[PDB]
Amino acid sequence: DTAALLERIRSDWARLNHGPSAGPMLTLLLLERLHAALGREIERTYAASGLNAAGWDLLLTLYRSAPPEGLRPTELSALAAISGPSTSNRIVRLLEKGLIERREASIRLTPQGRALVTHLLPAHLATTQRVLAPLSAQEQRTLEELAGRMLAGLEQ
Amino acid sequence: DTAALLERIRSDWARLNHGPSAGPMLTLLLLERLHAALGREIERTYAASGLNAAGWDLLLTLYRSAPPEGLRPTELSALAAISGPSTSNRIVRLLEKGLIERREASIRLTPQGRALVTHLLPAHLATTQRVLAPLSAQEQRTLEELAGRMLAGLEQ
Ligand SMILES: [Cl-]
Ligand SMILES: [Cl-]
Repeated sequence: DTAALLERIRSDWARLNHGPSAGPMLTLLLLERLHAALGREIERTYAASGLNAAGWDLLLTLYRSAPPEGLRPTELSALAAISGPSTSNRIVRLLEKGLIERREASIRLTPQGRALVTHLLPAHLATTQRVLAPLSAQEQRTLEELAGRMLAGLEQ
Repeated sequence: DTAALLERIRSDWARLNHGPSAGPMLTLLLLERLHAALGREIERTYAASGLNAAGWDLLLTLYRSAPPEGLRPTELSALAAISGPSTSNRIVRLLEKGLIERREASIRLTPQGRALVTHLLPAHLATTQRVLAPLSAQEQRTLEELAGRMLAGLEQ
């Protein structure tokens, strides 16, 4: 794929405007494609291990944010990046791989669940870094501020 | 949800750093949550009509970018915002609702498929605008530039 047809989409929206900007529609298109792009790149570090995005997200969330006893399914969702129909069965699934366990509830990593994340984490941190490499200091800070500001507007 | 635990996640990553920035990980988290937020807001204009995101995207793509005969399944994906397992059966599904049709192939809207988009479009353009309202000129332009630049880095 390329960004060679961005002007084609822009002019396509102009035709629709008989009687004045396509910025919003193009920005959301780009954000949508960015998400998919980021998705393919991030999964590379955990695909080989048989995990999908939703599974990975839960495990890493436990790894960085779960206290020794674990996180209540509520606070667990509040601390995870992904939330939605994608995580409709992530818990049950992970329990079945013995990567997490219960404590009634309360979820937390099992010795292997943690072993896996420890081994993958270096590769995740790398991809995470690489993926944002094209930008740079302050560019990444501003992106952070805007996404936060936009996201803040919708979280009301 | 709120952005009240962003510092908690940041400090959580710091603990992991025994021996130096969490920006990348927090920026991608924010981008991930932004996508879900945007997803819930955009669907409001088409949910009542029984369409999901993948169905809507195809229809709108045809509406703005399909010439009179239609788009070849290839160029159709190149002009659509969404691409992935979500659109694994969007075509077959839409044919079944009689919103699109064939031309052997080649896809295009049917009289109603177009009627629907015409009726929804005003509401979509509104949400699309609203959702980016919190920012402003140049803020939306810069967001566009960065997402494009990042996205450009991954589309290689
Ligand atoms: Cl679009
Ligand atoms: Cl994370």
